[PDB]
Amino acid sequence: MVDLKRLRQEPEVFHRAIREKGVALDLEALLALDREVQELKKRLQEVQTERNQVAKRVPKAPPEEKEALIARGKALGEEAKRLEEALREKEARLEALLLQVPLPPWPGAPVGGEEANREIKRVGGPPEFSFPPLDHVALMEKNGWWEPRISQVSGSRSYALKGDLALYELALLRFAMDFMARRGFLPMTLPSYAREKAFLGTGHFPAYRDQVWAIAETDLYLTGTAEVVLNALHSGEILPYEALPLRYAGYAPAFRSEAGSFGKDVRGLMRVHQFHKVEQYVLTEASLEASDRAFQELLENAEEILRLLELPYRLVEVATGDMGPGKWRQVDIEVYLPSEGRYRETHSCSALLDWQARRANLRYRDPEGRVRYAYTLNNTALATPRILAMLLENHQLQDGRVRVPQALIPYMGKEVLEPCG
Amino acid sequence: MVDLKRLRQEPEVFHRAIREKGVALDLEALLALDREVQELKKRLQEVQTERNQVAKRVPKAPPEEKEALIARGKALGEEAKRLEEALREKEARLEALLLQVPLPPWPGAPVGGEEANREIKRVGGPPEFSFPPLDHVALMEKNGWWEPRISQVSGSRSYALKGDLALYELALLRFAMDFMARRGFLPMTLPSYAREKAFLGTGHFPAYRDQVWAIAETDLYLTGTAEVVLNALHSGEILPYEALPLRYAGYAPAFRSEAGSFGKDVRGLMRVHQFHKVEQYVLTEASLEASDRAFQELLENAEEILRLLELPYRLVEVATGDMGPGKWRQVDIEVYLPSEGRYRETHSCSALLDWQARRANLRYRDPEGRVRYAYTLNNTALATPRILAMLLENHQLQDGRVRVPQALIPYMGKEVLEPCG
Ligand SMILES: Nc1ncnc2c1ncn2[C@@H]1O[C@H](COS(=O)(=O)NC(=O)[C@@H](N)CO)[C@@H](O)[C@H]1O
Ligand SMILES: Nc1ncnc2c1ncn2[C@@H]1O[C@H](COS(=O)(=O)NC(=O)[C@@H](N)CO)[C@@H](O)[C@H]1O
Repeated sequence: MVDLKRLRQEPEVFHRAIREKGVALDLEALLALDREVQELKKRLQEVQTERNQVAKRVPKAPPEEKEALIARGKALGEEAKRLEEALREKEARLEALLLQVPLPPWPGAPVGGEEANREIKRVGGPPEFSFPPLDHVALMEKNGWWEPRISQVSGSRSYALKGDLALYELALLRFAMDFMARRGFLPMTLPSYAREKAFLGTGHFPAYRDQVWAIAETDLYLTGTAEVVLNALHSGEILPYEALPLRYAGYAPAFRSEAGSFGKDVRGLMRVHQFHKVEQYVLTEASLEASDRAFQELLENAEEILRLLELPYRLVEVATGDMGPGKWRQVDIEVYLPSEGRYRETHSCSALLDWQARRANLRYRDPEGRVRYAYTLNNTALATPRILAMLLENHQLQDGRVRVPQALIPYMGKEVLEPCG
Repeated sequence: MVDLKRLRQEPEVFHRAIREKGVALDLEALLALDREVQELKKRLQEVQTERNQVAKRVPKAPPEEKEALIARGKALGEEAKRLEEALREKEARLEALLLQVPLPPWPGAPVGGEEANREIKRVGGPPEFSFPPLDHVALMEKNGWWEPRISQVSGSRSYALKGDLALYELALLRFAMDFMARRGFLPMTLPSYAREKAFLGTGHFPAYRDQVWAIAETDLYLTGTAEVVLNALHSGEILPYEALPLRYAGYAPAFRSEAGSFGKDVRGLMRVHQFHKVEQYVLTEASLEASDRAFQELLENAEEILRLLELPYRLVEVATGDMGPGKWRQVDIEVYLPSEGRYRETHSCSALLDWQARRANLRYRDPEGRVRYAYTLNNTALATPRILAMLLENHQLQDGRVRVPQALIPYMGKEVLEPCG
């Protein structure tokens, strides 16, 4: 959500956002429809005043003249029903269109689709294997670490892990959550469903509605990221200045319908329907200097998890057509997957300024007693099972066993993942 | 699913069992529909036999006799068509009826509903406090360990834990997976959605269908327990005798509609729509002595976990009208909750002999090379957040802080949970 007053005063800035982000919206028709609504509310306020005027006259009206006044009263009341009616269906179409207006991207964002994305930094490299390396699925097959029968129970894009890799999945999630807690974020374990309002608040609805699974015969929806719950905890509340920045590390199960991903990562642990994710969410004051200081620590937090995980990664500056309607800036962290000879993303770091605060109604009292929309940001801390694909392949040993990074040894009790047999 | 040969060789026991378990089944009509389907099958075989000969003989039949056989074959033709439509309708009504036939309760189960459940024994004493104990919602409110705002995001029967209590939830789930993997059970991390076929296999469908949330626009349902996935894994395989008993400890988010008396003791951590559960599942050979050894193992395991968690508990033998249509036996383990002055359910141990093996089609090759339906059992290992309600009330200290049991201090990193603020 955008300030309708800057939309009215500077629609060109918003037309470049629509153009460069590829949003299918006609701003001129939005602004025309907005004028029409404001016209109908003037003429409806006028008929509402006129109606009350005639009504006031009726207590003082003698019979030959109060007969006239009810004739006038009923016609005024009838034009008021048409204006109320036409207004209600035009304001509703305006609401819908405003929910599609994108935030302008930052001035250094690459312009174009995914192909304009630009590697910013690379830390670490592909391992040099003395032996022929297996991919994560053959390493799972070989050591008995996943259960392919899950596919007949739950359908495709499903996984079930076994033995030491079942335990490593849980060890990694507790590790992420403990790392976030010693970095000052408040740990929260959360549900994975929410009402519509929370989806609207983050911007997952309307644009990404097809990516969300509804729970049938309820008004609940399964969340694709704990960002949907963490951002709605404070709707309609005015936070005190001194509470800022709010920094939440929330864990929840995540469900994605993966509509449109035809034949895309149908293979192992990369693109499943349900996974676990620890999320980093920051709500801060409305200054770019506080958004940028929070974006930088969100990124360093995820670079640090990856360095402790001993994984090779690169950061990528995300282009305007690929960051999504509400983003000011987005940087993805990608880890090297050997079996694909390429980097695959594990983390997306976004700064959304006040586009979600205006939708979800997040506000605070600033140092001068003024009330403002806060700025929000979020980044992945660690999502399983997809990092297990990069950890297996980069840490495989010649015998097909896998070593666990030094930081995860306290969490596993062992230095090597063992075949389940 | 019961054995139809035993159903009609022993109707008196299934009639007793339909009465003692409060099942709404007219056994007399089921048994009649069964005689009908079986007589239609024999008859359509006798007309198919005779139909075949009439058809073969009419090319060789002399005039007067060619006409008698044509007429008889025509008569057998119409009859066969009528026997086929009746068999198809009758068989479908009979499969829907067989799915509701209950297993006989074991002879020592109290007869009656919930009221007749008997305490077998209680281990451990109720805590003695040097102060007036707070209840677990007060301890959470005082220490800042949960987030009440989650009700606006997600609705009622939601919980969001914060700070040390969020981390204690993850620690309890990891400790129960490690305890189970140390007791010889295979660790698995599982999905929470499955196809219809898996719910019919456990018995959750048709009888408990209202207790299950469905994912709209899909053929999938959220599982109320990992038992639905773990029981459906080996459908259609014939397990080698030597793989037995299969011991699986599976972890998955569990989702429950709870559309069974909303308003039943709900506020706090006791009945929520989404929780986490580690499950003990055993598939063993079709011997009562194998079921009974597995049942005692499953119970000793949850007892040992509650001993490690330093919690007072009692065992309850469940009555025939409270155990559900598929159980042979059911023993609840209940932990003392000081603020209610009573024990509340934490673990539910079931033996279902082959009632689930026949619906899910679970078979093994017995040591004489005969293929048999196996027997299945299951018991909770640890479910959260309900165990946190008893742990906070029982382990509270004078200042409103909660200590950590000696066995969980390694999982927690500290001997006492601290306020978040
Ligand atoms: N279907 C999927 N299967 C497995 N992991 C996935 C899937 N979709 C997303 N993820 C993981 O979750 C991470 C974040 O997802 S995201 O859409 O890109 N970003 C968000 O949801 C933001 N809240 C940042 O966390 C991805 O980097 C990836 O690691
Ligand atoms: N809605 C709920 N909220 C919280 N915990 C629940 C809920 N429903 C069930 N439980 C927990 O899960 C445990 C087992 O649930 S059960 O229906 O009795 N039995 C099963 O599911 C069996 N599969 C054994 O686990 C309960 O003992 C309780 O600890």
